[PDB]
Amino acid sequence: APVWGCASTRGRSAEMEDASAAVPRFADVPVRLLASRRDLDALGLDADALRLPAHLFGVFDGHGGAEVANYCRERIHVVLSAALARLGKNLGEMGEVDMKEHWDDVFTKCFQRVDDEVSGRVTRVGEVRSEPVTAENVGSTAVVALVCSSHVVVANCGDSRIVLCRGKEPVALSIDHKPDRKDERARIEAQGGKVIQWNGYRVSGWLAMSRSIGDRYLKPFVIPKPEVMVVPRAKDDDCLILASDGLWDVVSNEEACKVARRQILLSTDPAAQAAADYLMRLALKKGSEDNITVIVVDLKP
Amino acid sequence: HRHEPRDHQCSSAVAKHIKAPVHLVWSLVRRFDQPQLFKPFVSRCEMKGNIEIGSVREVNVKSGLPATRSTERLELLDDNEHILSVRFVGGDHRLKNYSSILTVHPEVIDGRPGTLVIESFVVDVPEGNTKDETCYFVEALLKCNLKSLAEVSERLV
Ligand SMILES: CC1=CC(=O)CC(C)(C)[C@@]1(O)/C=C/C(C)=C\C(=O)O
Ligand SMILES: [Mg+2]
Ligand SMILES: [Mg+2]
Repeated sequence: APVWGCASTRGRSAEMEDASAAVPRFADVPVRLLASRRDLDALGLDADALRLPAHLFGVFDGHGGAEVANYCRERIHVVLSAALARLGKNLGEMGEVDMKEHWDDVFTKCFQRVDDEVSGRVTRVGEVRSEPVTAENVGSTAVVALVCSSHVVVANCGDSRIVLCRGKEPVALSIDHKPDRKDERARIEAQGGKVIQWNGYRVSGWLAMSRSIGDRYLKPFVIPKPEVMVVPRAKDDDCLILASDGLWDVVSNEEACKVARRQILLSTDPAAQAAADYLMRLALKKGSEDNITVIVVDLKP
Repeated sequence: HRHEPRDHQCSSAVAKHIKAPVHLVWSLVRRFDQPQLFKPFVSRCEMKGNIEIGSVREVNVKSGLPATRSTERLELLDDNEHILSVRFVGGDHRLKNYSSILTVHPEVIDGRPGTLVIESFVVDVPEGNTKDETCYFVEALLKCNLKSLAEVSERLV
């Protein structure tokens, strides 16, 4: 059973477009994505047959509406769970493998699949639906953390962030997809797009982020391609903080981690819930009028 | 569309072919008190009284955009030539003195009655931006507006 807390509020904004997911035992990670077949065959264990439980935590900051963010909360963990199960069977007939390349691959196709369902370009489920989920101008960020006993796999899409506390220090596990970022800027202008300083740097002067699920009008400048990072766990790991920009716009990584260690030291766990509720109510004291969503996952035994 | 911008302004235009009769496309555009009928960015619109020249509407736009509200005045509405002109008088956006002209014209598209929509604009260039940045920004929004108008008009056929 995972140890986590989740806090979310509309705040001073007019309505609520944030969404969050916390699914324990959502899938079994194929151990061929964390250790080579040679590594476990030396001990007589079959990497194709081993089972490792995993939990999924996700924060989805929607814009133009809440329907894409709500769709990500219900579908991302289902699509990823089915992808991991099918990938675990396909690595039975395939020899050696590039584990981090397959991690990038399974998350990219999972995010692209939910994006294709949102845009109505593929069919979705007893009833089938084929028309788009919502209008052309609705989208959502997606920061996702796959948590198992040994590893933490991170997939980020947008300006939401996940931060890990290790050694009584924050380590950012995701880089915000701001359109003025020098790789994101170069990528957008390479295809004829513009990054315009218009109340902040924005794609086409419109969207304050360069990657998101949905937003099919702003394609191919805004893409649902996630950035994946595999992080092995350690004893020094204190807690995980997944949050939308409602927190990171007024609270830094160091301020969030220090507050998210002293509430913990002192169904969801009351300790992690107290850190999430305190981090959420710290963002409301620091001059933030956006939706606030904070997920605190405790990593100590 | 006789727009001619001063030196501190910019101007451009976008067009869109709609596979729908003119009277159907016009019945949506001409409703000044309910732009959310075809505009995807409008969440709420309030307009008091009868629709006439000088009528003012207050628009609230959805999140994700550089602005949240806009105040717009109806400057021209010709129900015979299918002309609509709107000027922005307030809001929290960066499109000062924005003025737009929208016209609808009949045409035949794929052997059926169709519609050509043209929308041009004049607007001040905000400080820190260029004429092509401003034109690119407004053109992106207008093409999104016209594409939504086309899909709504073509669902009513
Ligand atoms: C979508 C939005 C974004 C802004 O930054 C300005 C404003 C709020 C005016 C606007 O509603 C602009 C609308 C435009 C350009 C045209 C229209 O709708 O005919
Ligand atoms: Mg939001
Ligand atoms: Mg936000």
